[PDB]
Amino acid sequence: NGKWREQLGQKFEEIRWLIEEVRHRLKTTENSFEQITFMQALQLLFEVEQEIRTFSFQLI
Amino acid sequence: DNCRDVSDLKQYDSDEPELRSLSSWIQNEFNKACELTDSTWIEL
Repeated sequence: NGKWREQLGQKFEEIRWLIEEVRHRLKTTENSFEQITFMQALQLLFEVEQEIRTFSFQLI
Repeated sequence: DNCRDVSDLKQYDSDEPELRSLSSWIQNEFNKACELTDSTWIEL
């Protein structure tokens, strides 16, 4: 549990980084496979980010 | 009988239909329609 507490900020460091990367790459792309994959990834990431924030708030 | 005294008469909107381009959500709809579920939904 020592180092376990400090990785929350580490994860938050790349959360919006990857969400912005996905947004940009979804905007740029032209194929149909890539667009569906990126949309599904975006929805998954929104769900996971809520989930982790909810548990982080509840535990503390 | 008095309907031909109007000065704002037009036949009909007989214009060419608007043109549209293909999107990607119909393929997703087909993919989701081609997959299996948990209930039975039928009985003969």
